[PDB]
Amino acid sequence: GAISSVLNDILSRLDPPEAEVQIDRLITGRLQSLQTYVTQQLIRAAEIRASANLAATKMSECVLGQSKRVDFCGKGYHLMSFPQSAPHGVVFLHVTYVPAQEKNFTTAPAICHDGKAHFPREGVFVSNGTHWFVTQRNFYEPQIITTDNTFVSGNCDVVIGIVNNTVYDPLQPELDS
Amino acid sequence: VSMTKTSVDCTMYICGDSTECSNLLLQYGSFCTQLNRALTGIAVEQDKNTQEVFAQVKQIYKTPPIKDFGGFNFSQILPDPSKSKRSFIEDLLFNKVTKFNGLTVLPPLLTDEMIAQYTSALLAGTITSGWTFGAGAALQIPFAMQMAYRFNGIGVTQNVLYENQKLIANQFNSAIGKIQDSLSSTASALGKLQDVVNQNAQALNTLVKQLSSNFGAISSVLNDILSRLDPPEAEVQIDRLITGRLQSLQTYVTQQLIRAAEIRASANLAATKMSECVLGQSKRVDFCGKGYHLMSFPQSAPHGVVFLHVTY
Amino acid sequence: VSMTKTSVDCTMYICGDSTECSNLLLQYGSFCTQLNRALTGIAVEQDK
Amino acid sequence: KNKCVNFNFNGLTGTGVLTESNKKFLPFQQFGRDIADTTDAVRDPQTLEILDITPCSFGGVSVITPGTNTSNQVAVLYQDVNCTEVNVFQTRAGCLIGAEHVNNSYECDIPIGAGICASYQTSQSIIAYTMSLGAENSVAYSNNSIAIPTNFTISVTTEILP
Amino acid sequence: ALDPLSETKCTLKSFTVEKGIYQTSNFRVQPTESIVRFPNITNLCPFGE
Repeated sequence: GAISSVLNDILSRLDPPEAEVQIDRLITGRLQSLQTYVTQQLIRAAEIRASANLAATKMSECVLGQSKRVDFCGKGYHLMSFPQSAPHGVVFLHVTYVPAQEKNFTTAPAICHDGKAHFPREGVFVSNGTHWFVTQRNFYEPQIITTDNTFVSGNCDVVIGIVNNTVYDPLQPELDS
Repeated sequence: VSMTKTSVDCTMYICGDSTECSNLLLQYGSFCTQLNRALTGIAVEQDKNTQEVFAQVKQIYKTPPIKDFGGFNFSQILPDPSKSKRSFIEDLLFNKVTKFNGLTVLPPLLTDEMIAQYTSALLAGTITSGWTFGAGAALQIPFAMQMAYRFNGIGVTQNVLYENQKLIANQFNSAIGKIQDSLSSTASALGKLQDVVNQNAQALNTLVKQLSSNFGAISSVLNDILSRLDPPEAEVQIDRLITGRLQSLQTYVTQQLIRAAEIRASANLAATKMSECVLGQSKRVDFCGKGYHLMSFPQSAPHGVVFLHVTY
Repeated sequence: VSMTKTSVDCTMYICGDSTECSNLLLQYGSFCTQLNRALTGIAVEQDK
Repeated sequence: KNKCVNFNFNGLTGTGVLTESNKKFLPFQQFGRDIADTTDAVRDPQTLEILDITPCSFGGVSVITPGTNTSNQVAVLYQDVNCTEVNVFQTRAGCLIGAEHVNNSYECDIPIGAGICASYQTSQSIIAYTMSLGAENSVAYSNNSIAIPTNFTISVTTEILP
Repeated sequence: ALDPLSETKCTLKSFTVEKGIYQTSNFRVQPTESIVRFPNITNLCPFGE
């Protein structure tokens, strides 16, 4: 809004009763340029500070420990992150567990040995078409159904959709031999 | 989650249909250039806050024809394809939510149909596949078997669900109807999204009302000052009107960035809550509401999200 | 956790005990209403 | 009617587009405004009818372009207008001139808005289509058949935070 | 001011332009005819008498 942009141009051409109007338009005009600059920088720094509360969380939990939070430190089951240096930031290397293939196997909620309902302690019951096995949800392994990996609770009259299977007891062939 | 994509242009706001106003506007520096790029940067963040929260799965899972999910009434959370594909819960969330002088209201990247397809894909992956669809491939595990590991994560033996298959169905199906009776009777539960509308309906309407203000000039209309005063004499009154509208636009983008900073902080939280509480199981107490964490059902919402948490 | 709730009113701070000041204050429109509702919204968040 | 004209009232100045209306003013009132002080409908003083004041064809000039090392074809996107007041395709954000409407839904390469995206594929031209939110897949629900992975792949994802 | 492809390069002040959509300018329609909306002869002066 002033007649010039140079501070020394108005004071050398205009009168000191007349140059004070044009100088005050330059001071108030440049003050709003700094008022817009401090406002735009502090809001963007608040997003950096909100990212600083997030980047310190990743370098304290996922880097310095094993977090059980799904999809918080990358896609998949996170194990350990390797941080790297970066200009005004950080670059992470999240080591995750991602499956590749899958196979459709016959499952069962529980089994019945002599009337009681045997529940799996860790994992679910599977079957390869002939025998009934037990494995976890993340990795398939043909483990033999024993009493140590199962839990006895209730009976087989409450659970709807149950099957029958003989529990392989290791105490039976040891006493007979 | 998101807000209204409002892009106010300083060309037609201060100098709408005027030639001499544009010569007195470019002499104030690049203030109109900076405020246009600042409001454009909000619209980039509004398109990223919808993608980083909702779009978490690279595939879309459809509804299976088998509806016997352990005897549970999941017809309320699944959208009706014969209806937009909306459900009875999403209909109560849409109908209970409470200008052309340079204000450009841009539509978002995803409409109400696109969020309903993300709702129909995430709820199909949570029920018919559990939490393995977010970490990797969707394992075809039924809903009655995935809840056995959800009790073991909080210290509950899995014999409670297998011996009370009819007791959970009489309590969980009755708790869904209590949510529908609370939203249809009053809108007090949806106050978190109505405050976003109250910070936008009172922000977009107050900016147009500043054009009727004098701002130290002899008139409010820019055409009234030019058609009455002399062109060497109207420049004193016009420059007081442009500077008065410049401080109104400076306060507007300031209020549209500080209030949106809590929305961007909530969008980083909604991307965290949907990835952790919905797409997995967490042992954090009181993170998915009051109670033990078992699962969570997200629903579509205007400029937000509604999490139907299931607690023990 | 919280902060001291201070409400700065633009009536006694801008035009405190002045009649001719209120005639020029209303020429800006609702600028004091934008400043009062901004500080009122802090007082709601301090209670939350 | 239906043109960007400059109406000159005795106590109101401004430009706009005059068209038909469905409202009905009072017999003594002559003005009509919006909520935030925006005159959008006035009564004709000659004939007793209601005519709205529609704003003219104003909108931001946006373009859709790929990288400079690939090609030079673009697509003009006139915002907040239809394709009548100006490869013709109508979007919710405005009229898109330059892109071809393809019914095949592909991956959203360049976002536009309202579920519409554009991409430069191969012959080679910018196409307009509804964006695909993911691949078509249906989880086979079964109460006696589950899928458990036998092979794994240790992948290293890169996360960048300021 | 030749093509809308060049409007993205001069806005970002760089020739290397990636994919996306950026605002360049604003479309404006000039009014072609100004119609004065006034009522009809509502009462002539008694110049005949």
